[PDB]
Amino acid sequence: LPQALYLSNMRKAVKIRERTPEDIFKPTNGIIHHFKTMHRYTLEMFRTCQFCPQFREIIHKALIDRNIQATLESQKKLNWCREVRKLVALKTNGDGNCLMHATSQYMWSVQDTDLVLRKALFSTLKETDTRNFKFRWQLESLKSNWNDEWDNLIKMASTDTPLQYNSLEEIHIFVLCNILRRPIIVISDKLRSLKVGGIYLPLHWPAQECYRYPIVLGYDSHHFVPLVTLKDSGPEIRAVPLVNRDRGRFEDLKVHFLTDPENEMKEKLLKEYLMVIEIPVQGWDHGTTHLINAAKLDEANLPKEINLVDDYFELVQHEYKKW
Amino acid sequence: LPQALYLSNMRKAVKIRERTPEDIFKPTNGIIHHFKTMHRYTLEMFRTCQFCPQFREIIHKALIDRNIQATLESQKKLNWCREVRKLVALKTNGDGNCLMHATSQYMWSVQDTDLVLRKALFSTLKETDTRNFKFRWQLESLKSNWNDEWDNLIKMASTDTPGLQYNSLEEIHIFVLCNILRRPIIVISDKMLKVGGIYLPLHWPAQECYRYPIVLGYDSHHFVPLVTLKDSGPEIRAVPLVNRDRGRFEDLKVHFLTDPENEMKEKLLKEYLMVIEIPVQGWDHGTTHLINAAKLDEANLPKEINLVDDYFELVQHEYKKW
Ligand SMILES: [Cl-]
Ligand SMILES: [Cl-]
Repeated sequence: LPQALYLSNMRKAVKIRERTPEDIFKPTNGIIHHFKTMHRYTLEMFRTCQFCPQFREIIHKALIDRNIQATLESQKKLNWCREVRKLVALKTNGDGNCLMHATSQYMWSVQDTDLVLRKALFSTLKETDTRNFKFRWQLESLKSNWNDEWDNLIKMASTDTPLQYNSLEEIHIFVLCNILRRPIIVISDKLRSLKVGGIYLPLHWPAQECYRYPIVLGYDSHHFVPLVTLKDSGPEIRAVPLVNRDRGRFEDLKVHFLTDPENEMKEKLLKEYLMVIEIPVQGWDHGTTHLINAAKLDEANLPKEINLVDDYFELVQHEYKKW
Repeated sequence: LPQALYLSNMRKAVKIRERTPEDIFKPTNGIIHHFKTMHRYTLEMFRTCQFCPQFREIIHKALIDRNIQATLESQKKLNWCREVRKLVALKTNGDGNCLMHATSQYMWSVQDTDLVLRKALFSTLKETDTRNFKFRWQLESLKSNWNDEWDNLIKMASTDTPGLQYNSLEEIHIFVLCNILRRPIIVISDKMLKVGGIYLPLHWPAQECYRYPIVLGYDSHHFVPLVTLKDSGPEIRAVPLVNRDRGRFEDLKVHFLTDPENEMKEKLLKEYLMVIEIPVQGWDHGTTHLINAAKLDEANLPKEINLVDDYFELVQHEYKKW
């Protein structure tokens, strides 16, 4: 069995990547460049328990970032609702371009190794009006020399060596979700008893022009990974919680870069860009049940012809029949 | 770029090997088990120039067994003839099953990692009619514990463990293999174990056989396939059936013939191969000689079952991003 996902079909990996820059449309009226179609794809991961412990192991060591998985689970941040389907973290290259690799993988099962997503970000930042972005960024910077700092954030987005690439931060995620026209939700390491995490909405587009399922990422130790839904059926539902447990209460995930009126109508705004559902969960006061908001997650839609996970699964079967 | 060839498309490789066992026809009437269709496939290597030497070096390090290439070239056994196309040696695992690995690669661009060819060979020697084979082997051995000696040759072909993962194979194993494939095998080495030479599927009439050879290279107990380079005309697409030897041309050995077969060697060659008579430079520069050569097949492995075309698409993609 291959030691990583991409090794299962290098040829197909390259075909996928070569579709991506041709799916990009660049407007001429100042409108941000964005994907025409591919932003709607979503990967689901197959179930591995149908095998034997030694086999599980090799599958997990190849595909799964078990360190991040375990850290986020042990904080009750990942996979804490009994109602909902398990999410698993996929390994991702830690080269500085990992926000792009994790995002690329969630949708397309390949990493950003041609820098297509990375270049799209630097492009928007370097070669259009970013006034609104800067404004929303200044607001967030003050909730917790403007020109010097803004120039640096743009420079961070380049494909220049400073780790092969400059790491990226919140505003970069925000710009990226607007290039994809698709929300990104980051589940990050962080106990209140003792900033990257949160919800990024494509607010430069009307919600009707956007894909209404999120890309879900994990973040820990300065490293992004996709958190993709495990295939099952069923009866649990595909959703990601929009709040965290905080001891006896709940703390809403941070919604990034909102302007003041937007923040006033935050719940409404969330309900436009995401498919917001209510989920009963056991209370940690005397309560026993509370309803919390969660977003619906997409069902697997990445056609086999562009799905490395399908090919990976099929290698697994072949190698398992031989036991 | 991929470290080896199979890494180019691991999934396609699995599918290729999956097709192999179901292409084997298994007669009850005692006639040897053979391939219905897949023996007619041939791989070629793609042209590795038009690239710059750091990338040409990347490719050759990845795909070419340069040590064995250099060896067979310096001893003047491989690519000695300036009139025919260059052949290249592809890396092959040396686990003891490399006769099969090399042969499997030549036709299918994959190695015999599922032991389909290995098992077919053993299945022939252990579950069918081996009278005539044992006879030809005796005849050949005496040209220089016969039941026991033959008995271990049958065991060597097994998938048992011997210090490699598998027992090594010999001349008689090659001859049986060519009759399962219904296709000649030609081995180039430094004899020309005297493994070098021509192996014809004499348990079949030539009419029921594919008349293009599988070409292997052999040195240091190691087999590799010797495949043609793709776009290299005007040179002749053929392998010579003789070597230069001390000022003369000497026929490659033809293995396991009976006496009456040997009295008509040239006729047998012309039935099982596509023999052509070609001119080459003599030792006196005032002189040309006619020699026999056997036509080599054209690349016919469809893309859907060709690891080499995927490797090349990878290479192409990488070159533009450089
Ligand atoms: Cl010559
Ligand atoms: Cl000579």
